Amino acid sequence: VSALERSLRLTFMDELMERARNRDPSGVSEVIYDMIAAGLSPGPRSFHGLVVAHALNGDEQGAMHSLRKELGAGQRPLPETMIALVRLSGSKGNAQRGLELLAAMEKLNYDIRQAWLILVEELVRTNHLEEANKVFLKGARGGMRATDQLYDLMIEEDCKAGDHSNALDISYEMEAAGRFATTFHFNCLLSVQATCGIP
Amino acid sequence: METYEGIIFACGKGGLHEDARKILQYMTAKDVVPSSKAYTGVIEAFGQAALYEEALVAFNTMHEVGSNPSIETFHSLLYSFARGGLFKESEVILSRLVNSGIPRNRDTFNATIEAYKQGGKFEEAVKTYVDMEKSRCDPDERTLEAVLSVYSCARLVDECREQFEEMKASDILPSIMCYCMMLSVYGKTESWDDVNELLEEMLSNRVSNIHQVIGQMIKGNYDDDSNWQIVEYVLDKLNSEGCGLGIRFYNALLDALWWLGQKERAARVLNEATKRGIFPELFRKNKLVWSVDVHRMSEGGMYTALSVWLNDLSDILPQLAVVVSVRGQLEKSSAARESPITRAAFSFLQDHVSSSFSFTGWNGGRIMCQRSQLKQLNIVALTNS
Amino acid sequence: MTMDIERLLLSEDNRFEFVNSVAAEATEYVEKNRDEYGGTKKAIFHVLSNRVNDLGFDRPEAYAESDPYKPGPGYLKEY
Amino acid sequence: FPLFQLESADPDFYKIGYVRRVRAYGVEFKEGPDGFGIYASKDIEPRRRARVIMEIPHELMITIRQKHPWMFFPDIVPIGHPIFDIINSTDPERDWDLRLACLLLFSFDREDHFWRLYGDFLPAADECSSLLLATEEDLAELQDPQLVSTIRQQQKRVLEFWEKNWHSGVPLKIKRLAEDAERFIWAVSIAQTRCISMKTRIGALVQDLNMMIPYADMLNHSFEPNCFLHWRPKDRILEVMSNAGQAIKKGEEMTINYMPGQKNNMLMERYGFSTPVNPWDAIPFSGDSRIHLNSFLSVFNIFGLPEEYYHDFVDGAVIAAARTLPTWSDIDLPPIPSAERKAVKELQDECRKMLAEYPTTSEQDQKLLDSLSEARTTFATAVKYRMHRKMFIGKIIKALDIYQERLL
Ligand SMILES: Nc1ncnc2c1ncn2[C@@H]1O[C@H](CSCC[C@H](N)C(=O)O)[C@@H](O)[C@H]1O
Repeated sequence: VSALERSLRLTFMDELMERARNRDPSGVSEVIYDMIAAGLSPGPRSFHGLVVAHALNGDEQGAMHSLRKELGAGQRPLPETMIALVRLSGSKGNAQRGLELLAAMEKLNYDIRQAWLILVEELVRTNHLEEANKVFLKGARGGMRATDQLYDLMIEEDCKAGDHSNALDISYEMEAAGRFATTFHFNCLLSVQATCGIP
Repeated sequence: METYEGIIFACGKGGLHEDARKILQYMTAKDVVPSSKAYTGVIEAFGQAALYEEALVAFNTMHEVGSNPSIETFHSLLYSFARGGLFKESEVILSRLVNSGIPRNRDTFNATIEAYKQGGKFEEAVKTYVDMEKSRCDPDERTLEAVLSVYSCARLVDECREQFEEMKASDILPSIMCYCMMLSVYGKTESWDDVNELLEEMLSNRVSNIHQVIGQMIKGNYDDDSNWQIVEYVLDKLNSEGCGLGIRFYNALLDALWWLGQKERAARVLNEATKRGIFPELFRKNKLVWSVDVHRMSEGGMYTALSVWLNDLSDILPQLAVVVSVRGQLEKSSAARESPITRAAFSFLQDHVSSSFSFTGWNGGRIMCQRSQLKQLNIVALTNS
Repeated sequence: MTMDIERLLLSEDNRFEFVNSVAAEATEYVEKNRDEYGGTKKAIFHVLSNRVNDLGFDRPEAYAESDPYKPGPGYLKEY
Repeated sequence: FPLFQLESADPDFYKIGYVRRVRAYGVEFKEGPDGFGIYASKDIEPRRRARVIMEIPHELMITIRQKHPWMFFPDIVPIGHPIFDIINSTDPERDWDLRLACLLLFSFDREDHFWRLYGDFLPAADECSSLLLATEEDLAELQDPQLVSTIRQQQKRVLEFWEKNWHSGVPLKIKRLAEDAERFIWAVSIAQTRCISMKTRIGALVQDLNMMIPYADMLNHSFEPNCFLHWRPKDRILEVMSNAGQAIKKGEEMTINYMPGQKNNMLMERYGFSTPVNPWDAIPFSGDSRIHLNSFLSVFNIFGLPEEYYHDFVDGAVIAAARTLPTWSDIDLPPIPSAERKAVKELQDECRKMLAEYPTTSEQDQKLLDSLSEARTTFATAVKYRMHRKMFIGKIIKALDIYQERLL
């Protein structure tokens, strides 16, 4: 890498990242074609700005298309790039796409624990509790250990919705991981058991 | 399925990639899996606009949705690559067609000749035409036009005569594209006797209207305000077979005009093509890059494009002024800087702006001029002989 | 193997869950490779030898041993 | 054909334990100028579960309850012995090391106790790296006023305890334990540098213990250990277990994590050593300039949650840099390269401002350590401590330079 190439990449990546943060996926596409005209090869961080720009404007199809451009260019997506797509999929309730992206990160040899934690919280936040339980249990049964904050989140939200079957499954997996249930978790299960008519 | 495929074919025909992308997104947003033919129309549109990255994404997405490419899909790529001279990517399709069980038809051979020609591989272009006849087949009219362009490009006056006269030996009435290539090879060798001999043939042309008008306008008879409407009338009629035929017509026409000394007329002909959508990648003018893309143009068309681009540069600052002569996988190699287009553009730039445009150390097919050197810069004379 | 069983039970809090875990692991062996068990190699013996080897010690697979002085086929050692 | 083709410790070191049911598997005790260590005598292949490396019987240990009341396991102090009154007069929170030191000195006086034999393999007063043995000149080489004041209070507390409990009127069975202050200071130094605190179940009683465990106090510390300690309640044996699935090469040192999550100043206060690759060391920044936490972690392939950072140049210092550098994060907002370069430049200036506080540099300290010929163990420990901090600050400057360029 010469000094002239480094100088151009700085001003090209300055313009590109100032439009990704501006939530302008169209502008981020123009700069990439400016890089191609100059002969500069867009790296993983240039397509990251394209994914983020689409992701910030709630655009799941364009962000997935941007990922295909990155893969089609032979570049390796950053771990943060996949997390932006995983978090976007959860916000739209697309658990199937969120799980497909997690499989890609495992294929890319990344660490999917943090991205799996993000996917479950997005589904819970966006009132997709049924989808969140499916994703959470698959990760928990797969061997991943969730955060204590997320364990308390999943148990409590299921019991507020009257879903004792999922809340009991999670609490069993929580102890199998090595986190013992406390009075808080039992009080969540009892909130549903007390209404079943069988004392 | 019938309405989606019908519209996308029109977008691919006319090279409206933006509309094609929205139809694809509309289908996906309605949980509709587009057919293998629908994607081929989208792939066609991107190749019309020289958007190879977006074309190969659609080709990749065909296998993702199970809409495996048909024989027509491998032709949309070949013609898209042929215009850009991407014979490296053309051989990938050819090496894939033999493995996919698809025999080489005539259309595959035409793209191979066109790709090698635009890529500067003259020896390999005629070899394909040599190997084509061994495999029997039946060369069509475009195949004769495909091989005539090879001989016309490498200044073969006697070979071009034999090829051209044999075209009318079967009473075929060769199209205006072949006539413009005759004028180039005669104009390159300064054979002014043969130029006037062919022009009189195009001046009468009681059967074909396009030859008459185009032949008349080359000599300068139709360069009036009211007399340029007839020339535009022919251009609008030809602007109905899509961008695929248009790019071939304007490449030959600009090549003929430049070698005949009608360099100012070539400037206005190129200005007529751009407003009709021909050469959509030709110019970019933003704060970052001022670029001219000539990898899909003929030598005469490239000189006209550079001449206008240089003159417009002196009128006005971007971070870089670039000339895109090679646009493909050949860039990341030393062969791109040895391409005939790259050498011709650099040689043209050397004796017009002195040593202001130098090669790039990171790309073989680029000719750059830094912002600092743009300060130390009509520049090109555009006159009719 | 008697000493190995006592060795494994020193690392176990409850001997009844140890028995269940061994049986659960033995069931997995038979589903994975049905034809290799029931004769000279017993699945429960394979589990115990594997768990001793997991501690870093060395034992023959499934504790299977044979008489090298058998005078050919058809002859059974008589007790 | 076969015809055509660190010193080992005293053999009696392992034998005295071996005749008392100490077992070591695939490891050997080796001795060097810096002290004892445990090394894999062969290639320890990975298994599905943790492999047993060493087994130490309970009866060879000196343990005391962490929490009041003070009970000893095994109970070696006779009823009515005056040493219990000395142990019972200690501060329950702070004086755990004094209680272990009294037990340690008492154990040396017992004819049948194992530590009468094992005590001869403990580092002497001029060989132990504990800062309790450091002179005022050794503390002058720390270049850390907070640590120096902490050590001075430790030395003051230890000395005053001896003067109070080992005066002229005490019985002879007490006098002969610590005839001089230096003898008791050495015992407290052994107690601090070698105590292992674990939750154990003995019979039906579960309790926290401060334990002096022979042959396990020879394991050196690592923040990425290949071994861990495991109490086996059923037969009262401490197990040293190598990590499950981890292959250990012949000659590789066997290590445990003495103090998870602790900085070098804590390692110096307790064990009298520091590491340049401590992943918990911190550096005081102003916070005016911040870098992108997500970018920094991904550039160096640091994954996991902040409290469990790991690397898939990068070592514990870069992980420590991620935790101590001023960082910003906005979910998935990308960082502007030109604004990040200003932060990296300003962070490097502040890193050099702190290196300029030290009269010498890291390589000058390293060559000083090589030039030593009559230096106390604590003097070299003090120099290694300040040198490690300089190496950590220098590592941050290099990491920021790499991060600034890999952001293009
Ligand atoms: N990683 C490390 N780097 C430097 N010294 C270490 C160390 N881990 C342990 N030590 C030293 O070892 C002592 C703990 S007892 C460990 C065995 C000791 N080396 C001996 O020969 O007795 C501490 O006082 C410390 O000085």
